[PDB]
Amino acid sequence: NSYKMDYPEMGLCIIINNKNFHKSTGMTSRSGTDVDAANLRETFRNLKYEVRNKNDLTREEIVELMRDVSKEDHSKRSSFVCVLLSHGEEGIIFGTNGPVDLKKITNFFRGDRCRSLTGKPKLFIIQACRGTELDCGIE
Amino acid sequence: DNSYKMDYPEMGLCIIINNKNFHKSTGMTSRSGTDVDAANLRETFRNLKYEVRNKNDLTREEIVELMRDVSKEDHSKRSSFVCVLLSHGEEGIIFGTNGPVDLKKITNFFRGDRCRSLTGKPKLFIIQACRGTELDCGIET
Amino acid sequence: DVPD
Amino acid sequence: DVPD
Amino acid sequence: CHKIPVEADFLYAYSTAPGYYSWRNSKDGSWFIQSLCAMLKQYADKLEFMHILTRVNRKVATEFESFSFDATFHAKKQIPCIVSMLTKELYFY
Amino acid sequence: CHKIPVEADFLYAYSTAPGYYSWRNSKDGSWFIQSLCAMLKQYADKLEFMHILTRVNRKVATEFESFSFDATFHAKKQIPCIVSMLTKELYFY
Repeated sequence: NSYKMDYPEMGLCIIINNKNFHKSTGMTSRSGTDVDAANLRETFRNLKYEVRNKNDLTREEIVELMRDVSKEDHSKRSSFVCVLLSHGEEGIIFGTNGPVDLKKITNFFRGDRCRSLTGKPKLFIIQACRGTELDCGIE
Repeated sequence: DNSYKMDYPEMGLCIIINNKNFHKSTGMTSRSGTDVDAANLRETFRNLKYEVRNKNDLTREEIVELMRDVSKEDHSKRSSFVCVLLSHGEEGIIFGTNGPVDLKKITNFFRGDRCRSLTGKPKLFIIQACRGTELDCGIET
Repeated sequence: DVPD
Repeated sequence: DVPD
Repeated sequence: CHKIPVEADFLYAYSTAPGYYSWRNSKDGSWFIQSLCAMLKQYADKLEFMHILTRVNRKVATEFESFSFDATFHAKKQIPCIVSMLTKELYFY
Repeated sequence: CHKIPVEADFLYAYSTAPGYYSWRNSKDGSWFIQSLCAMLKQYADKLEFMHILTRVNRKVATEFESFSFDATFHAKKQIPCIVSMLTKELYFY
């Protein structure tokens, strides 16, 4: 069967948008990701979600933001969506200054660690590299 | 357009690698009960019309060699390809009776540019194996 | 029950 | 087109 | 002019989340293959593959919990992990 | 006596297969996020989520090919990766 989605609110949508990075990185600023975030915000307002764009966060600010949101009261929300736009590699999302384990971010919403979201779907949309292999295609 | 063409003459191969007994030099227990598993898989996939080929207790070379050779078959008259691996494992790894094989090495033989007669067709890999050693201690409801 |  |  | 990615059209149905143990009953076989075979036999003519796998996921997660004489291995759970690079829907008929 | 696993009910919609680059276009946005938004706009009133993401797979897989003056990055494709530990079907309506 199917999840229960007529709680009063659909839930939170947390959009972290990292376009500009620190010196110690030397990573290109990710042009066009603002088009992405603006696109995400309206899509999810149409799905009746509470969006929150946060832009240009250090890897410390990210873990804090997620710890905070994971301690909120989600009891009247059906679900929780989280969108990370940034550089990355396998298992890793980049704050403006260095990398974060994705399991550090996601562990704040483990059912034992976030009771108001247990039994409810938690969605992580991740736009980031996962390595440096290229897909060349066929046919 | 939205649904894979599942109406070729045959549904495709269903390859079952069922490792139960390991060289003691690997230090892993006999995998009790895996034959029940292998028998369930054979019968379940007989009903979906697959050609079930069952192999038992394969070494890491026998696994790579079975997979290369199957990847070289002519699948033009087949809808899909299923491969079931039952073994010990770690993250990204499946064990032959004598040591580990990387999953990516097995899967690569069926990439779209290497097995042209399966390009465009669903390749299923059902993997009963450990991916590490964390333990989900769960939470009450 | 036993791990794998 | 740019790699991320 | 019309290439597809070479990693496309794979589906990896793993028995367990990344990092984690997978569990096998010494007599009935593994929880995943148990649940996978029951759900295909029940729904392979009605449901699309992803939804069959979702119901497998629900059966492993709720109906199975480890029994061990080893306290460290006892009362543990499992969630399988569907990984789809599929580009269309998959119906077994 | 009822528990669920602590990793259940997570969905991971990665933009690209494990190990690979993800492609972003300078003016239109990353390939994955454009398709995800187009597909939800079309079908989130019609389709379970996993089937919406399967359509995002097909879109990214077939309607994008990297263009670059740099030969190493030219004519490259991408396939996104649905990682589903969900236990039920998800509808946005």
